[PDB]
Amino acid sequence: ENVWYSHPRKFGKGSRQCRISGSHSGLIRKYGLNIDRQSFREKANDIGFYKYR
Amino acid sequence: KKVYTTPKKIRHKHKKVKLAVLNYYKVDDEGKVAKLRKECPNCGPGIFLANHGDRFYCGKCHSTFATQK
Amino acid sequence: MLIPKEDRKKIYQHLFQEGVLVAKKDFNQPKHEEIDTKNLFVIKALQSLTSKGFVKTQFSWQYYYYTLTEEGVVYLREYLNLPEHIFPATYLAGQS
Amino acid sequence: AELTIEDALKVVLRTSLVHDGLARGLRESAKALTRGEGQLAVLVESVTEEAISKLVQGLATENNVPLIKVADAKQLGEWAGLGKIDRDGNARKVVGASVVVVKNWGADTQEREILLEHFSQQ
Amino acid sequence: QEVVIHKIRINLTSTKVKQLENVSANIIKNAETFKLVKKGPVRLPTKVLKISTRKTPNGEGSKTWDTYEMRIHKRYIDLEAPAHIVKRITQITIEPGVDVEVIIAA
Ligand SMILES: [Mg+2]
Ligand SMILES: [Zn+2]
Repeated sequence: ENVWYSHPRKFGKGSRQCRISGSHSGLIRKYGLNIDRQSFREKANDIGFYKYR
Repeated sequence: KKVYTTPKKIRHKHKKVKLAVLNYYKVDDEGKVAKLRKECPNCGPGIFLANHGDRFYCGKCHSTFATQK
Repeated sequence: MLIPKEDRKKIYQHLFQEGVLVAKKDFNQPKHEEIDTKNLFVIKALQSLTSKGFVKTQFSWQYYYYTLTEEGVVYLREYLNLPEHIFPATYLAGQS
Repeated sequence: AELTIEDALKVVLRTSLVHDGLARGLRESAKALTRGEGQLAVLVESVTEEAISKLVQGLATENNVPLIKVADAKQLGEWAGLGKIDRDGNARKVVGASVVVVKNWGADTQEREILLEHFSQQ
Repeated sequence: QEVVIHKIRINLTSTKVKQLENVSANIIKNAETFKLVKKGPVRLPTKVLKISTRKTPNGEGSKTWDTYEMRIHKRYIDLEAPAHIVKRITQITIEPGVDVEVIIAA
């Protein structure tokens, strides 16, 4: 309801959130995942990413 | 953690100073009406103006007048 | 909680057509998808519901999920009106 | 006693509250009575300084008169619905219903139209 | 009466290989029954997607890494064939997982 409740957060760390946790630390944006690498590391096998070499 | 600062002065949301039958409009006869101040030009009648020292503003359109009355 | 009551009625109405609601975990958002209110106000409304009976809540992947229970359907009918044989997602519309 | 004691006006206010078509309050009644919305008007008897009673008299007589006596305001508010839950039955915390104006109507025919005809035509 | 050849390209892109190769074999066998002029199952380079990541959450202990990668198998089956025979070969030969897709415009 108040007017000034928002800095321009178009870009950088503060804008780019993750899909899962809502974190600004170790964020995979590669191939547009938008996932903090630790949740990715949990679900990687689910999302098609397998350890081969 | 480190200790908090404590200047002193705190500011709370105003309670507004509510009032009812408040206190515009009149009737002399009984049947007909005699409106005080004026109604809004922009929106329909029923909404009234705010009378100050040569400055007006409405409520339904937050604060949008300029001309005197 | 301090909601202009017109915006709240729209959210209830929009809830009852769907029988379902997919809200983000995104406060400070100017307007919600589909409904013409802030996302935060929809989440406050669906927070207010969950407490007094109703409304089965999840919080996975920054998306809240709210389905209306049997008593949830009864109270949304009480708020709006619509008496009986109505939309939600308890039963199908025709053949789908 | 099968005949209604002005209980075909309260039934309009219930259906109006149910279908979302009530203009309760002092100003909403005036906005309802100006343009094509407010069809039936409801003004309080027990009014201090005679101000709010005299206003709706004028709003009624401005174009189309839709007014009636009303039973002391508090009874209409209890009859329509002013209180969430209120235990199993009754036990609603008393509220003065203020000035009210009916929008939409919704329900058709019945005793409500009979009371409107007798008060209008004279 | 028509016999209007639009020249249609089929897109097969997927992770799994043994499904994809079986799907690709099924379409050419349908082309052999319907007897059409077609270029065979062309095989484009496999875009391997490499997400490099430290194994840890905390960033403490030894500095280990996991190349979480994704295989992709991009294939083509170009048809010199009409619109109606393509509508048939889209309806049948559908397996789960493999992304069947049609370009249709030469
Ligand atoms: Mg401090
Ligand atoms: Zn204005």
